[PDB]
Amino acid sequence: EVPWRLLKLEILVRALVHSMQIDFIHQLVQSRLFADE
Amino acid sequence: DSVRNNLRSALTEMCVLYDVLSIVRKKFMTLSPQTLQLISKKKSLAGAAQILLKGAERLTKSVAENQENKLQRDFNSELL
Amino acid sequence: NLLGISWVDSSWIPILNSGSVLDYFSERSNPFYDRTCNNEVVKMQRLTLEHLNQMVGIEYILLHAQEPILFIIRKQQRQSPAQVIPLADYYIIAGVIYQAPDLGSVINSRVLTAVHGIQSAFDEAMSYCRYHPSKEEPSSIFQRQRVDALLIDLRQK
Amino acid sequence: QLEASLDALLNQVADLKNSLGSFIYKLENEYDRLTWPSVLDSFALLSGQLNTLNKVLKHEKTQVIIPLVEDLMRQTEGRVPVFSHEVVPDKPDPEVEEQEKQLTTDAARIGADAAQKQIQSLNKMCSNLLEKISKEERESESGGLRPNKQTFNPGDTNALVAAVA
Amino acid sequence: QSKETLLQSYNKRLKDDIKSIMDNFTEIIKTAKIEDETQVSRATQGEQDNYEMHVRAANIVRAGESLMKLVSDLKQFLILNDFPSVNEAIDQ
Repeated sequence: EVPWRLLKLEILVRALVHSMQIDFIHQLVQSRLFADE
Repeated sequence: DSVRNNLRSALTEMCVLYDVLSIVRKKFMTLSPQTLQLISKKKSLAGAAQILLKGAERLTKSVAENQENKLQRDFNSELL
Repeated sequence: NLLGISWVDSSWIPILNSGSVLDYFSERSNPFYDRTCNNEVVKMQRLTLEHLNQMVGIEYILLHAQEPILFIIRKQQRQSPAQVIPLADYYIIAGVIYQAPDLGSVINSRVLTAVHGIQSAFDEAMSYCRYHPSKEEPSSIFQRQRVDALLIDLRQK
Repeated sequence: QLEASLDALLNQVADLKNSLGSFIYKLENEYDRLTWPSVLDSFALLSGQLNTLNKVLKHEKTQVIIPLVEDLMRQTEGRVPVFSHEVVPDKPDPEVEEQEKQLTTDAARIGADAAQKQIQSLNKMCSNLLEKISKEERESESGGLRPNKQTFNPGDTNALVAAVA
Repeated sequence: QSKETLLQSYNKRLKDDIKSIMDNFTEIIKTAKIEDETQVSRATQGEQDNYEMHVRAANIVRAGESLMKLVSDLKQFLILNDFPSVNEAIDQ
């Protein structure tokens, strides 16, 4: 039992160094997971 | 590691100084010139000064040896 | 000595007589003075009778005999007894503090501790570090991509 | 009255050292920091405090004979003995005893006649020679006023510049 | 940002450090201590003052060496790497 939920995400698609911070997106993903609707 | 020991030694020195200041809170009245221990004190001071000068000379000699070898002149030398 | 302590040792003197306190106070220990000073009690002042022993010097005598535990008599190395001015921290006006703590010894200990700390710092900084001469920029579209992400998340939430 | 200034300087140095030790212990991260974060500054401050204390002790000449004065009113304001005894509590001191023994045995704790008296005399002669040389160097260097520099001469060539008339 | 003024400030700092080191060395050289001003503990205060003078001399020497090395590096930067107006090596 104990169904799981997505904790952390990662976007993988211009310049070369695109981005390295998922901070705000990761926090929103965690908030959506804690909502558990 | 050594940071904790240094902090402990500094705290001990500060506590000793605070105790001395509290006991004090040099004074003649109106009503080490011993020539025995001053000799040893001057000898110890000369030894400490010689050790410091020897350390400085060793550092300078290491710097000169590093400058002599034209292979790791990264000290703004190969940069120039 | 026993100024800061409050112990009660009655086994030291087994016979609690009157002369026991005087005998325990008369014994010089370690470097106490003999019966040659002036004004302690009655006995051995000089070719005179000031009192006995409390002139200038270490006044280790029985000025107030307390046979119960030990001879509790202040030094009072002067011409007048019953004065709260001893070498040790001991007062008579309800208990007070004096300048008995040596300032020179404490200052020397502090200087020694400071020298030891400086030596330890030298040993720690010379044998562990250098004592001798020896892409995440937001200027990209991330400057706006981050705002777009924030707006999209605020819309979705 | 010169002891109050030395005591205040010692208290300030102790507070600075305590702040430095707290900053070094809270940010120690279980490692021996040796990159000299404030070690140079702390050593300079310690040397300055020690020099100030030595100067205050050797400033001038102006079994315990305490200062006869109320007498307790100087340290504890109000001259309250009961309050002083109550606030007195709110300790091995083996190094102090060792230093006292070393100073009281023979003033050096090692050797009586086999000391470095000759080495001390040689050091004193060397110090006198160095002081004479330093005084001569100071008297020789005190004559310098200012090292003025020189450059091109545009002021003359300007009036010397050719024109129509 | 005030390159000439920056070099002037560096030179002034180096000169002040050298003067302080020389003055501290001269003060440590005058460590006769012919006055018995210490009335609480003469020998202890004398030994503490001798150790303090030795530590002050050592600290002055260390500060002088550090200032010398730092000024050497700063001059090497501001002169060689910064204003190498003799670019004849480029033409060579």
